Amino acid sequence: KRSRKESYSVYVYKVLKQVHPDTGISSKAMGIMNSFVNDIFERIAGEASRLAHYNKRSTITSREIQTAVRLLLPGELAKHAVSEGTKAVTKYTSA
Amino acid sequence: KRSRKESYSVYVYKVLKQVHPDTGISSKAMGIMNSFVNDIFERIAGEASRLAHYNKRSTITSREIQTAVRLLLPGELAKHAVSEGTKAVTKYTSA
Amino acid sequence: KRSRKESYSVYVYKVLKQVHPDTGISSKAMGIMNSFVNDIFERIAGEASRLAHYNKRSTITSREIQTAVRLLLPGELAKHAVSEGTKAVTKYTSA
Amino acid sequence: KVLRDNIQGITKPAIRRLARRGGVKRISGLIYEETRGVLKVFLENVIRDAVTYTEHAKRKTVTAMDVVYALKRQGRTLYGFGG
Amino acid sequence: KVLRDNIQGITKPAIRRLARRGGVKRISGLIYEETRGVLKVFLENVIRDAVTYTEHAKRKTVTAMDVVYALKRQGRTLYGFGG
Amino acid sequence: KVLRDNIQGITKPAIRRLARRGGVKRISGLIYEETRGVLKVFLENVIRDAVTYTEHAKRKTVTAMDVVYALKRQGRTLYGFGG
Amino acid sequence: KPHRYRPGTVALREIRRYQKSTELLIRKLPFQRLVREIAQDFKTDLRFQSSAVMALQEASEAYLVGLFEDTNLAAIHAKRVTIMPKDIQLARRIRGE
Amino acid sequence: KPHRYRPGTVALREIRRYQKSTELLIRKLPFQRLVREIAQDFKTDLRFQSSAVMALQEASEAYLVGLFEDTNLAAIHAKRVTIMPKDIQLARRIRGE
Amino acid sequence: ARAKAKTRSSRAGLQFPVGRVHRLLRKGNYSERVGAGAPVYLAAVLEYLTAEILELAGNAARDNKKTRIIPRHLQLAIRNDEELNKLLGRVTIAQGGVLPNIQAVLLPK
Amino acid sequence: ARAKAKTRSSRAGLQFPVGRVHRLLRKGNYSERVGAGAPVYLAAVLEYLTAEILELAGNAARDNKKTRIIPRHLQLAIRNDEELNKLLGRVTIAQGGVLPNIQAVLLPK
DNA sequence: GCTCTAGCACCGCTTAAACGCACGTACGCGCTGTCCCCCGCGTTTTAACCGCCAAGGGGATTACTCCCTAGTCTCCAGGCACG
DNA sequence: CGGGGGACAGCGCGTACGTGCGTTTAAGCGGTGCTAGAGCTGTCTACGACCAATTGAGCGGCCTCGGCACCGGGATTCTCCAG
Repeated sequence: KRSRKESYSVYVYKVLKQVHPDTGISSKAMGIMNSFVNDIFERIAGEASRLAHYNKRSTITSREIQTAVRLLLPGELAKHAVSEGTKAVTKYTSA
Repeated sequence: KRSRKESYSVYVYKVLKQVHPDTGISSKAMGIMNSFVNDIFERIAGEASRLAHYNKRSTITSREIQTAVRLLLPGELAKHAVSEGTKAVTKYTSA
Repeated sequence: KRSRKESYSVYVYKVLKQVHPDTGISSKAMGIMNSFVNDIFERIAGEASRLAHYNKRSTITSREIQTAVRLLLPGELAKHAVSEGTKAVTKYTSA
Repeated sequence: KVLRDNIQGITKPAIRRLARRGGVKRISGLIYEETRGVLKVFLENVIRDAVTYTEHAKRKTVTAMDVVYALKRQGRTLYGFGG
Repeated sequence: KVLRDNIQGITKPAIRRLARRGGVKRISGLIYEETRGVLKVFLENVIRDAVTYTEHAKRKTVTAMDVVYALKRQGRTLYGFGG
Repeated sequence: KVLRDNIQGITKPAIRRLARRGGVKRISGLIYEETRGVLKVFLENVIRDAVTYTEHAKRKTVTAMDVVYALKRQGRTLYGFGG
Repeated sequence: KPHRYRPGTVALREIRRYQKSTELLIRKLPFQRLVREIAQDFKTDLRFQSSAVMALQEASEAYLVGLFEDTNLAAIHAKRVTIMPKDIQLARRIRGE
Repeated sequence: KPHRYRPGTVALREIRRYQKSTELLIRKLPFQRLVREIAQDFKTDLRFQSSAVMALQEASEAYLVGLFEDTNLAAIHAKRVTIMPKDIQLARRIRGE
Repeated sequence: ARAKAKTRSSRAGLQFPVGRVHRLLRKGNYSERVGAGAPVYLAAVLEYLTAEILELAGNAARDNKKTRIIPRHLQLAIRNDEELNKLLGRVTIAQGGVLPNIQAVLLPK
Repeated sequence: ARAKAKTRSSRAGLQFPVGRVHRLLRKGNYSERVGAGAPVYLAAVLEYLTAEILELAGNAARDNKKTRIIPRHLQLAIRNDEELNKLLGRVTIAQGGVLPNIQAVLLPK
């Protein structure tokens, strides 16, 4: 065997099985999705680091990413993202 | 001495504050939402009972209401509801 | 009782007197130099951090920031900066 | 295999007999296409209900039982085939 | 307290002087409206970002430091105000 | 071993196919050598960076991972080979 | 007849004078009040130091003027000396907004 | 008389075909020869992964179609349809290099 | 000695009560057995319905610049949507009035 | 006597890992300390974006009567959407091509 | 929780900015001619693509062992506050 | 090779800001009081980070069949032509 090259494989297939049970996935489209998740995670993490340095904060919690989503993602997607992220953090607090 | 009359108070208040934190409530509107949720509940419940009679199943599962919501609820509203319930029941079986 | 603000004040003034002993300096130009030093320092630091990320290096080395100088600093100033940095580390390790 | 037009199989003279049942004595040409259209709309609703029954029945052949069930749900209850 | 329409406070000759720094010889009368519009768009973006910075910091007064942070984010880095 | 002229290896009808992908209907005759030049200049802009990562990695073989990194440094991030 | 120049000569003097000029091109008070207008458009009771107003000022002439070099490069591309709005939104589209 | 399509009709058919198409528009081996040549200009005897050649290919053609989209906007700006070197120079100068 | 109490709504991540709807389906007397996914499915459906209509009502309240929702806002919210119109064609709204609906011939000129 | 290993993503009710996202935040070197809301929030926004773009991808594939998703469908899906385009203006999709965006005067009359 | 300081609020002169009208000149552009230049298609060549086979450079991995680097205690000295 | 489409300049034609100059007014310039909150200081507690263990989902590899790649024939559409 070889070393594991970590990816977002099973996650993209299960979210597709949630949203469209019948359609299939190509390897090229899956690579596109991997690079998309890499890009968006990199953008949000970098801007979270920027707000950490900017407010002289060593701490990055959901509030700074809510700040960053309000920064980067425009408008409709921003408030949508804040909505399901708030639901997610509330179910996290309720475990 | 008073007997308590049950309603849908705190649930409609919480879901409004989850969708609009800065929008208030009047009590007559609150009665309208009480009557709405009661009306749609009895519609789905009666249709489910008729399906259970109709396929001679002695039970109402998630699949009966899945059938019933393409019966009564239209289209995109129904498919969004099916998706919401599907993710809800997967979270329920995961918990 | 006020708080100390960290700046590049006498350092830029010293190198100014080294390159032009007879000239003066304004505070607005000093803000320009301070923001310039901060911005170029941040650009080099960001590209060095990304380079350390790409080649799985958990430390920042002079070789990879030299790489970063080839990246961000263009053309002939790049090789001048290479000469300056190699000369500087030469008389630094000889010190 | 697939079929692309059997809406016109409910023909113009057939729509004429159907409106002759309703008592309609003069029918312009513009009515017929909209009648097949609303025929498609109603039967589309009914067969949506029916296939939703049928898929819920875990079967592959439609019976008249779920047909009269869907006509009950839509509000045009049919006599003759219940039970 | 509240204002409605101060956007013409950036006057037309101010826009003319701006375009003279931008080296525009002839400025049409149609131009000033979309210059005000794009200036509204750009400031709407920048002040949205800056308000988000300040509301993150739990303050009620916008600093120029947060302004130059917003100019770092959007890609118009500005020198000379303590960035 | 050494190669001197492969900028002409990117043929003129291949540039025509690219411009049809760019939606160009009519292409001047002087365009093609300029497109060769600007693609050429873009290849120095990309490949000096890519070689710079490669020589940082103490390697000799160009990898697509460093190609992705070089393209995202210039803000032309390429999906489809990262990770 | 009184003294009067041909069209463009005073425009050239204006261009030369304000490329030479370093001082501010726009008025201070309506700019600050417009900043306040956008501020209470988003969150009420928001305050600004004069330095922040200067910073948004500097950003405004930087952004607008940069759009004008892009715009008159578009205008000289179109063989014209008079600019039109389509130059501005086409320039904004090429910039990648 | 053999049938002949009008000038531009086959051009529009090529446009529709190639917008519908997703495949590569460059012969891959002369592209690989060119990228090895220009790599040899900066560092001698470098080696290329075939996937790396494909990545340089797709990034290059994406850059080219972005530039050509910009020059189409420049050409329709100039009341013309034949794209010119001045359009390409304009697009590059607007994009900031 | 006992597990800590967790509501089924928190297990499903819903804030309509799963247990209340389960009770009201038991005592609504619709079947002698009810599958466990049925009431949480129905509560999620009503959650989507109420969330949709409270988006609409809050947006309408902002459009008439009033802070609190009123049945007039609700009646605008339902009647300005097509599928909610089919869902509630035969529904009377108290103090909601009627949607602003003027026919084209009623206008002058 | 340890508790059963139950997943933080299901604690979020989500599928993108709290674990992997938290690990790449810690080892991506963005801050000294990272709050617990950070990876769940960011996994949530990635799952929202992923669900939205695969919705548009599935609709694009069924529009082209095809079953398996292809980067042509992905690229089509991205530049039908204005806010996705504003999000991903400077990003190029592998093998995606260009969506048909044909300017009007160069079309024949 | 405190405090203190510059922004907010309010006040009073001063013509520069604005603005608006009017004369004037240049500005864009359509028609149409005119010239010209590249696309469409046919034909011919040729290496691209395929597909098939040998070989070895180095990418990547594992191990080793040593270079190095943050941290901390502490000390002192030059940059910042202040004038 | 052939050809039609494109580009663009001259002439003209209507046009629209540029600019000169008087007016207004409100920005610009100098002045005063207060407090919002900006910012600094003390408490502490919420909170997050790290480590042994352990497991359980996630990934490397393989195989299958059927959606899709490859193949073939008539229609419809686009376009062009001729009526």
